[PDB]
Order: sequence, then structure tokens, then C-alpha cells
Amino acid sequence: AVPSVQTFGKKKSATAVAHVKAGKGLIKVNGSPITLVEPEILRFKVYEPLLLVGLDKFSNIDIRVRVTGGGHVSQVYAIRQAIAKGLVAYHQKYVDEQSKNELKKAFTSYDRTLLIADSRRPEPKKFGGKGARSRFQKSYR
Amino acid sequence: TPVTLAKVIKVLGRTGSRGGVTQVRVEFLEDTSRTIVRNVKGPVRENDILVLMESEREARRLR
Amino acid sequence: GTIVLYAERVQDRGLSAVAQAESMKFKLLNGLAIRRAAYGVVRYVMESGAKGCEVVVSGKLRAARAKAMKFADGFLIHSG
Amino acid sequence: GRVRTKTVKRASKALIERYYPKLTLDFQTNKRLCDEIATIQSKRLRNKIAGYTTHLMKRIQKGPVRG
Amino acid sequence: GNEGAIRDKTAGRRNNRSKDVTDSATTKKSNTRRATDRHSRTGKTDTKKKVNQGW
Amino acid sequence: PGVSVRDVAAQDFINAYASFLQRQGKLEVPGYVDIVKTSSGNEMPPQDAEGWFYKRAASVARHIYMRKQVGVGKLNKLYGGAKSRGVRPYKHIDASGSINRKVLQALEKIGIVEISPKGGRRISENGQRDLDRIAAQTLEEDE
Amino acid sequence: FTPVVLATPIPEEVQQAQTEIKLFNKWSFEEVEVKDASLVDYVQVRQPIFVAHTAGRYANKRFRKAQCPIIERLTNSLMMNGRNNGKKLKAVRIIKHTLDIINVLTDQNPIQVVVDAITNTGPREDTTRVGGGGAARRQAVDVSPLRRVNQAIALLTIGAREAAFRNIKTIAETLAEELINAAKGSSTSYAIKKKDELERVAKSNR
Amino acid sequence: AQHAVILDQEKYDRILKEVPTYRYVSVSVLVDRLKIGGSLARIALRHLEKEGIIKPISKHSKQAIYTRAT
Amino acid sequence: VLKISTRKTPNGEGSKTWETYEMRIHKRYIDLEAPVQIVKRITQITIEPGVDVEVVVASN
Amino acid sequence: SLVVQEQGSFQHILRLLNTNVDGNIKIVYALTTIKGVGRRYSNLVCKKADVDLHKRAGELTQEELERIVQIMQNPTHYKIPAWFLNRQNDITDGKDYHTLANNVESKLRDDLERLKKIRAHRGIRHFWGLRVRGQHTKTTGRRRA
RNA sequence: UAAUUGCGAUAACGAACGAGACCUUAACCUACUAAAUAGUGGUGCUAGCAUUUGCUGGUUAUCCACUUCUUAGAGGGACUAUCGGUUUCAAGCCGAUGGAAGUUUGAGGCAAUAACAGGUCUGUGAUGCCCUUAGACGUUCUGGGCCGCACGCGCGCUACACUGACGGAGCCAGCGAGUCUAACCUUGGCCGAGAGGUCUUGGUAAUCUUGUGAAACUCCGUCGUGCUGGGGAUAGAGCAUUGUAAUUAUUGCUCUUCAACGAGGAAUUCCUAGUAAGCGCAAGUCAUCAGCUUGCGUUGAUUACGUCCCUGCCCUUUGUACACACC
Ligand SMILES: [Mg+2]
Ligand SMILES: [Mg+2]
Ligand SMILES: [Mg+2]
Ligand SMILES: [Mg+2]
Ligand SMILES: [Mg+2]
Ligand SMILES: [Mg+2]
Ligand SMILES: [Mg+2]
Ligand SMILES: [Mg+2]
Ligand SMILES: [Mg+2]
Ligand SMILES: [Mg+2]
Ligand SMILES: [Mg+2]
Ligand SMILES: [Mg+2]
Ligand SMILES: [Mg+2]
Ligand SMILES: [Mg+2]
Ligand SMILES: [Mg+2]
Ligand SMILES: [Mg+2]
Ligand SMILES: [Mg+2]
Ligand SMILES: [Mg+2]
Ligand SMILES: [Mg+2]
Ligand SMILES: [Mg+2]
Ligand SMILES: [Mg+2]
Repeated sequence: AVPSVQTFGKKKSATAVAHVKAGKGLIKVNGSPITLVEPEILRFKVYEPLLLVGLDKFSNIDIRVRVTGGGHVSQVYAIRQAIAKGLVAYHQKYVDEQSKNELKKAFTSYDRTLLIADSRRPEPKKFGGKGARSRFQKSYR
Repeated sequence: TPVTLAKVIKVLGRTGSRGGVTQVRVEFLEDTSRTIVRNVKGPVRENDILVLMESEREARRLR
Repeated sequence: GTIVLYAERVQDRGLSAVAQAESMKFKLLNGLAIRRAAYGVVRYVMESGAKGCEVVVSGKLRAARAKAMKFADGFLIHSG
Repeated sequence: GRVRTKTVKRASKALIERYYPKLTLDFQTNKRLCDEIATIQSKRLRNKIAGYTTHLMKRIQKGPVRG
Repeated sequence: GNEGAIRDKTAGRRNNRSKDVTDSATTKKSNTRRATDRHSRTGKTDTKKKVNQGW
Repeated sequence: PGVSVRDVAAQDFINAYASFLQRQGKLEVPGYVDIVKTSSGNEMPPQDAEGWFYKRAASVARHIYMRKQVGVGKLNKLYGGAKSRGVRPYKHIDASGSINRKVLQALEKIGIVEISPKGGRRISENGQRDLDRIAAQTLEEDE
Repeated sequence: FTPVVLATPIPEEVQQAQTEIKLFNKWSFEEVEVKDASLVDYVQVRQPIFVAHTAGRYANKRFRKAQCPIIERLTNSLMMNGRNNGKKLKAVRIIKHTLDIINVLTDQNPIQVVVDAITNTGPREDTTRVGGGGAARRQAVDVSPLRRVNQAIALLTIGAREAAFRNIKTIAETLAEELINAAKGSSTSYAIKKKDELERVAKSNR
Repeated sequence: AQHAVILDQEKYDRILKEVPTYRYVSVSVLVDRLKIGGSLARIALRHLEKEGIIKPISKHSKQAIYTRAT
Repeated sequence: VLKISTRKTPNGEGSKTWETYEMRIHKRYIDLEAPVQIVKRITQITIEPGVDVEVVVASN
Repeated sequence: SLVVQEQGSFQHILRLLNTNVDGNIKIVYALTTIKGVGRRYSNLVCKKADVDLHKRAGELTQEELERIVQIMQNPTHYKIPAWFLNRQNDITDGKDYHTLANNVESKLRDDLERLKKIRAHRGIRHFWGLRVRGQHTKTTGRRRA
């Protein structure tokens, strides 16, 4: 084949997966391009990495991403992560290191976790309340 | 309206039988060379700055 | 034809809970001082190479009001 | 609160008591040492232990430690 | 029967609504005994010979 | 360059295809439209009155373009929204099986979808065509 | 800024302002400074952001919630009173709208007005119910800077929503309006009235 | 029924001449000049775009925003 | 995993403690190509009190 | 949509179906202030009558008005379902009526009394001032009648 | 210290039960073993648009390959690490750095000795004693009743709207569960506005329902502050589903009727991070019925990170004529 790597990004249940092949600078998510996405208020969340590290950067690669699970926001943070980690995976193998450290350094400076996936997760409700911490309601008498 | 800037130094402890109140010593940096102890309402760490509204009256304990 | 039964005199009954439970049953039911019964069982168990053993008797015995005893020797752990 | 229990502290003592030539303010090697030199059932207790024998060790370099 | 039922006055919301409510509606739990829970009523007691042969 | 429909955002594609089929005439729009409701989890009929059949038709079309095969059941569940059961909690409920299945026929008798094997309905060869066609029409508005 | 285009193409003002300055929805982040001393540190601005939605972790350690971008600290607190718990996208939009309105009126970096509105409403001293034996009097207290920002936010948003309740003007207009009058406190604002009256009673026990 | 649900030739002309000086114009702003209920107000915002002084900064439902033309 | 969630109490008294049990089902399959002999030689033995072995065949 | 002009053509308030209707409110909704005409029914009828739903009750040519009154009291001929209607399959001639305006008052009374005259339990329960449809009357509805 | 958790002090030294360890789940592995019941790239065969190569799909085996994502085996990993402040430089504690992770890592499971006349003889073919035992307190069968309505109390649900209702349109989860001597979960096609009907069909299940296209939510419209289109109680009339039976209306749909409620006195509950709150879903129950429960995921805050003022308990000291122990 050609130069190409696969990476991912996860935020809660959602798991966004990237295939970053060598190519002519596209970036499509699930099936459509990246200049659509929606939530769209959020839109700039996922444009972000490409700005962070300069819009060029991608003209030697094509990027595909497919999100599954998690809700409308869960996915948009998940995807942007897999995009940035996908850049850094490529320059890990196919470019030099000092570029890969150049990239990682400007992601880690701005960062919404972006390279690292966030540990946060729903805590188990326990019997006695509608929630995890939440208790019910007592009245004594 | 003579405002008075004072740099907090050394967190000395909580007062008020409630507990909300905290005792600190300050340092106006509009000429240091002098220091004073105040009561804060909110959360405080060393190197904060308090708008003392009366440069000349300090408070001790709370019940 | 499609099923079969087998007897298998288990290896040392002294470390079978069930064996000793049914023992104490058939002890007291055969008329035996409660202390004698239990303390007996704990002695056969311990002697049978146990690390430790424990016996509770709850219930009402000759008196009207219900009491309950413990009867433990040696080592036990209780958690996890 | 990460106050280390006695079994952690006790085992740690005896390990330094008789294996100071060996062990060295690196949790990693003191870990592997413990596998060889000591019997422990769980991985966590093993770390928890080595982690403290490495503590004790790391400050003995600066004076004695009572016990 | 049903003919009796609607013909019958003394019945239906109108009336009840214009009747005073007893004060026992608003009574508490009555409780009766709990401050006596620990002193046996049997008046009998066991003994110590029957207890000691027992245990 | 070339184009898909994926190249085009949701709203702009459908208000285009809706505008198409009204501009068109070749429809089949049952006739109980305007007197009908679109779900039992709804309160008022569609406000687009004269139209909105073209809205669903276009919506339906684009959806079945996007995937393998999908039928009345799926489409009913998709278009279904929350229903206030009055003083009782909201529950999702499926929407009208007629509206859709008849949009599925009207769009078929017009040749955009074909009763696919495996199941349901799947984008016709000729829809691929026309859908990628007005899609570019929607991009050429911003050229 | 020198153009760049690859396959799937990226819009002009999008390409433009982005790789340049790290500015907001599209708003200048430089300039923008904290008119009252202290109050810096405990008001963000730089690091700069695109929109004020983030997977922050400001809560699991004590003071670090200061390190949240203040503008997001506005929208965060925008989302409440029961119904609107969560609904951050809702908030976000309102703020974007809001800034636009604030900006439209009287020029000025809108987030800079948010800077001037907030700085202007944090009460410099207050009171707590000291024991004093039953009839609990009122000891004045020079209050923390952090609490001074918090209170500012809480105040601003609240009396904005209160006005915004039951009437035509959208929550954004009133949020804008509050900040506007709060820019240099003009006594016609919920927060200033409530600020000063907290200082009214703070001074009135000394 | 407290006024502002219709057109009134005087109101039309009110809209034409009374809308400079609105540093901010919007649904709400239109009702606040003691006139137009929110519905016809929204219709006006549209037909002041047709060729009328207002400059369309920012977008949509609930929120509208315009300034004077330049 | 097969949960069963229950109040502990036989009756109704007391704070409403709940308690859930579970039974873990572990299934697994392995495909082989081997003549009649090895198959049956592999089915009769390799038996175990605890493991439900099942050997289906066929291209359908 | 349209910056409209309109001369004096429109009257605020207007009386039809023996009731009163405010003009400066949208006609779909305006029409609902007749007894027995819910929002849906209002809607379909105007949709039927070739009347503009964007209009107020105000404008509406006098011809257009009368048309509405026509359709409203004859739904079966002017092609409106049957399941769209309040009183279908009567209980005498079993026709499909859409009882309108000051009539629905009397028709509730008619039914209500039909039960009582028949001594049926739902009847009795009505006369006893309670709720019929089988809800618990212990805890709920208290202030009341 | 969360802890008789330790440090220290020290006529004590050194130990065990309990706490801890442990075990379960949620987190991290491009390391290891694999997978047509999970999935990726390439190639076939093939549709659309562009055509200069492109872009977006179709194709349970037309093949070759791989295991990043999914699955679950075995290992690994964290030990509050490195450094630095703080402190009897003790246990520790606080901050920064690194880290999947640094609140017992998060949440549970388990849990010593004791006490209570706590609750359960209405789960038990567990049981003593009492009562009854053929005009039965056994048992079945027919019908009503536990729902009965001047009212007092408690858990809830829906709301009082414009951070909204409605209407189009975008379109996104995770725990589950499903039919043999049977009628369970149901895709698809028709018919019906609807509720539903009818024909077929896959699934004893990572293989089918199901990507459970769930809901808040996001978009563009309509309405405009008017008890309004907020709200949907009460009620009439009709159509359907479960069931042998629906009247005192099991549930469902349609039209209509359109109440109180304009943020709630004194009081009082719950809660510290993926928590609160909002939001729906599956499972229990279940012929039929969820405004309940048990879990689950979605959206995602504000404010503490303190204290002993209130309440609750714990430990000492102290008093005692109490030991059936202040009932
Ligand atoms: Mg334990
Ligand atoms: Mg919808
Ligand atoms: Mg939906
Ligand atoms: Mg709600
Ligand atoms: Mg009406
Ligand atoms: Mg132990
Ligand atoms: Mg793997
Ligand atoms: Mg860090
Ligand atoms: Mg008792
Ligand atoms: Mg029992
Ligand atoms: Mg019995
Ligand atoms: Mg009952
Ligand atoms: Mg309760
Ligand atoms: Mg909506
Ligand atoms: Mg029909
Ligand atoms: Mg079959
Ligand atoms: Mg109304
Ligand atoms: Mg409503
Ligand atoms: Mg159920
Ligand atoms: Mg129940
Ligand atoms: Mg004594």
C-alpha cells in the first residue's frame, strides 16, 4: 500500500477512529466533510487541531473518521482527538521525530486532552436514590 | 474613596463558629513596611490581594 | 439407563461444615448436654487438622426465653 | 489518606533489616527484588511494600531510622 | 337499588361537604405501649435450674 | 471536481430537494394531507400546509440514500418525537406508518427508490443520479 | 496570511483569522485587560479560546477553577434554574449572541466589557452572622478575590435572568444589557444595586 | 389587545423614518418602540432587509441583530 | 452476565436495602477440519464436570 | 412574508356563531373561542375553506367568513372525515354531527341526563357530584365544587 | 489517618479477629494469543457524480492480508513516583511535574465482638403452644371488596412558559431481554389519519429484533406576552388492543370540553465531579396496566475542599444506692 496509520479518540462511551493515509489533503468525518459536522456551535472544536498546527500539514495525507456511540457532544470531542493523535502517529513513523515533537508540543499547550483520552466516566447509581450520590427523600414523621 | 491594596501573607486559620471566615495577615504594597490582620469571607491562599476598605482597623476573633 | 448413582465416603468429614452440623443435630437430638455436644464437635474438627472452627447454637432450650451460644477454637477470618 | 498499614511497614522493616546490600532508592528494582527474595500473594501488596522499603531506604541515606 | 340511590337525599357531595369533619381525622398515631416493651407481661420469669439444665 | 450529497449540509440539501419536487409536479401526494397529522405523538398538523410532503419526501429520500436498506418501521421510528401524555411523563412514540410508506411509494412510482431485497427500500440507480445532481445545484448557489 | 487549499476545502475567514490570532467566535483577545488589580490571576483571558465550551476539570482540585476561561465561567453559570441544567450549547449560543449585542452597542471588545462588568460588581467587603450571643450581630469582612469573582458572575447572570423572565426581550439582550450597565456600574443594574447594598451594610457595621 | 398587531399607514411610515439611530434593532427592539407585536415585527425585519438601513450581523430564531447601514 | 436484583428482607421492614446476584456465562467456539475419527476421539474424552461441550457440524 | 398596507377594510372583534371573536388575533386560533371548535378543527376547516392561515381574524372578506360558518356546521358533505368529530354515531339516529357553539352545552346536559333517566351508575355518580371515570376519590380533588 | 490508620510516647514487648489485604466492576496497553457470530485496509463484481488520477456508496465468502477500533484470555501497570514546600524534618500532609489513572484511583462486594423483646409464624411441607376441624377458620365455586369520600399526613408526576410552546428538519447512547414440546422478542410488504390490522420473515441470539435513528438536545420557521398557542385537571361522544370478563370507566388512538396553577407561609429533604440537576431507555412486575423500583447511558453546572453553631453519634473524664442495668 502507501504510508498510512490508524488511531482513535474516546470521550465517555464514544470512540472516534481515524485512518490517516498519505494523500492529497482531505478530511472527511464518517462520510461528510469536516466543514459541516454539527453541533456546529461546537464546530470550531474540531477545526481546532488543524489551526493549532497550521492548515498545511495535511496536504501529504488523507484523513477518515468514524464515530460510534456516545451522544452529540461525546462524539465531537472524540473525533478531534483522533485527528490530532493521527497527525502525531504519522510523523511518528513517516516524518522525522522533531516534527512529531513539534506537533505534540503545540497540542499539549492548547489542549482539550487532545492527545490523551479523558478518564472521566459515569459512576454507578446505587440503590436508594435516583442518582449515584443523590439519595431519595425522607420525612422522619 | 481611598482604596487600599494589601498583599496577603501567611494563612493563619479559620474563625467563625460557622467556619466560613479565615484569618490572614496582609501587606499593603502601597508602601509595605507595615502589616495587618484581616478576615476574609471566601476561599483564600497566600499571595492574594484584598481591597481593604479602611486601611486602619484590624479584627481579632469571631464566635 | 440414562442416569446413575454412586456413593463416595468423603475424605475426612472433620472439615465438612455440613457433616458437623448434622453431627450436632444427631448429638443433641440423641439427648446430650449442649456444651458437651458442641465442645465435642469442635474437638473432633480441630483434631481433624482444621485451622479453626466455630459453632453457634441459637434457639430455645429447656428454658422459655431463647438464648444462644458460641463455641470457637483456634483461628478463623471473617472478611473479603 | 495514604497512611501505610503495619503489614506494609512491618515487612518493609525486616527487608531492610537483612537485604541492604541489594535494594536502592528505585522502586522498580526493589519491586523485582521482592519477587525473588520475598513471598507476597498480591501484586498491589507487593508494590505497596516495595514502595515503602524504598521510602525507608531513601532516607536512611540521611541518618538512621528508629527500628 | 339504583332507583333508591339517586332518589335518596342525604347522599352525594353536596351534603358531606356541608358537614363538619371529626377531629379524629387529625389524630396522631395513638402508639399505645412501647415504653413498656422491655418489661415482660407473662409475669412468669424462667428460673435458674431450668436455665442451667438447658444450657 | 465532482460531488455527492454528503458534500452538502442537511438543511440546504432538503430545502432544495423540497423546492425541487414542488417545482416539479410529479408527486403522488395521497390527498389526506392537510387533514392528517404525521403522528399520534403530535398536537398540530404540519404548518407547511400546502407542502411538507415534499419536505418528508426529500428527507426520506436523502436518508435512504445514506444507507443500505430501510423501511416503514425504521422511518416511522425516526420521524417519531416525544409525546406529552398530558400530566404523565413523556415517552417516545413512533409516527404515522401511512405518511411514510406512501412517501415510499410516491417516490418509487417517481423512480428514486426500489423495493430492495434484504428488506425495505434502497436508493435507486436513478436517485443516485438525481440526488447528486441537485446537490451540486445547492453548491453552485455559493460558487 | 497566505492562502492554503487542499482537497476538502476550508472557508476564507475560517482559514484567515484562525491560524493567525487565537481569537474567539471571532473576537480580539489581545488588548483585553483587568482594570482592577488583584482580580487578575483570578480572571482568565490568555490562554485564548475559540468558543467557550470545554471538557474542563476545574473542580477536583481547590483553587484551579480560577484557571477556567472567565467567558466560559459566564456561560457555565448561564445554564441553570432547574429546566436549563446542562444545556451548555444553549448557554454558549446566548453568550455568542450576547457578545454580538454588547459589541454592537458602544464599540468595545465585548469580552473586555465582560471584564469591566465583572470587575465592577465583586463586593470588596461583606458580612457574616457572628455568634455574639443569640442576637447574632454582623461582623464586616474583607472578602476573598476568588469569591469576589464568583459573586460577580452569579450576580450578573441571576438578575439578568430575573429581568429576562416573563418578557419579550431575549435572555441574551438582558444578559448583554446587564453587562453593559455593569461595564461602568450605572446603578440601574441588578448586580451593582446588590453589590453596593452589600457594601452598604458592610460599612454600616464597623 | 393592547395595540400593535396590524399595519397602519402611519405605523409603516413610523418604521421608515423612526429607524435610524437604533444602534441595535431586533424583534424585541421593535416592540419596545411602542409598536408592532413580535410577529409583524419579525416580518418588518425581513422587509427592512429588502432595501432599508439595516445591516445583518449574526443570525437566527429567537435572536436577530441589525445596525444602521454604511 | 445474569443479574438478579432483590430486597434482602423476607418481609417489608426497614431501610430498603437491595442486593443483586449474578451468574457469569462464558461461551467460546473453535472450528476444526478433521475426519470422523479424531472428532469423536475428541468428543468422548476432553469431557469436564462444568463445561457444556457441543459439536455442531454442517455448511448450513 | 409581506409588508402589507390595508385600508379600513378590517374590523377588530366580529360576532359569528352566536358568540364573539377578536379580529386582531390569528384566525385559526381566533375561531377557537366558539364552543366546540378546538385548534385542529379550526385548522382543517380553514384549510378547507380556501382561507389564508397567515391572516388575522381581522381581514378575512365577509364572503370568506360565511364560508367558514358553512363548513363548520356541515363537515360530512364538505369532505371532512367522521373520526374528526365530537358527536359521531349519535344514540338515536346515529348520524355524525359536529355539535357547535351554544349547542355543545345542551348536548352535554342531554347525555348526562340520558344516563340519570336510565338510572345508570355513571349517571348516579354524576348526580352525586363526584368523578365518574373511576379515579380514586380518597386523596385527590378536594376544594372543588 | 477514612480507620486501635500509623508515628511517637512508653512497664511493656511483640501478635491475631475486625480495618487493611483481598474480590467485582469502570479506567490505560499499536506489547501477547486469535476472531464469516467483531472489525479495518487491498482486490475483485458493481452505482452515482466528476472526469486527469478523484469522491460517495452496493456486494455474509469472489478472494488476499491485518487485529488500531470490538470481543476476552494471559501478562503488564501505580508504589500517592520524581522534585519541592510543610511538620517533633516522624507518620504524614500541601503544591508542581510526569502519568491511563495520584479523593481508600472512582463505585461496589465482603465485614469481628455485641446489643434490640426492631421487623417477619402473610415466603417456606421451618417450627412450640393455643385455637379450629364437616351450619370448617380446610378447600373450591359464583359475585362483590381491598379503588369505597366532608377531611389530616407522606413519596411522587405534570406544570405556572419566550434558557418557551408548537411545527417542520438535522440526528446521537448504554445497561438489558427474548419462542419446546411453543406462541417470546419481531425486521420487512401491504391496509388503515390513528391506535392497530393483515401477509410473510430472522432469532434458543455478539449471528435476528437492534446502529434498539431513545430523550432532552441541535437547526429553520410559526406564535409575542395576553391565565396566551403556557397548563392539561374534569367531562362528552366514537374507534381499537389484552382477557372467559373491562360497568366502579385495564391500556391505547380521535374530536371536543380547557379547570387549578402568575415560583409557593411556617417549615423540611438530597447533594462535592462526569457529581448535582435536566433527559430518555432496558430490566423487575407483566395476559393487560408505571405517574414505582433496579440499573443504564445521554446533556452537563454553580459552590465547598472549612468548621463545631444547630442536629446526630463517638471517645474520655466524672457520679451512681442502677447489673432485669433509667422502659
Ligand atoms: Mg475489607
Ligand atoms: Mg422530529
Ligand atoms: Mg428521534
Ligand atoms: Mg420538562
Ligand atoms: Mg373551542
Ligand atoms: Mg483481616
Ligand atoms: Mg487490540
Ligand atoms: Mg498533570
Ligand atoms: Mg414487640
Ligand atoms: Mg418467616
Ligand atoms: Mg402456615
Ligand atoms: Mg391497597
Ligand atoms: Mg421512602
Ligand atoms: Mg422542537
Ligand atoms: Mg378508516
Ligand atoms: Mg424460524
Ligand atoms: Mg388557553
Ligand atoms: Mg399544551
Ligand atoms: Mg415494563
Ligand atoms: Mg410497587
Ligand atoms: Mg464505677
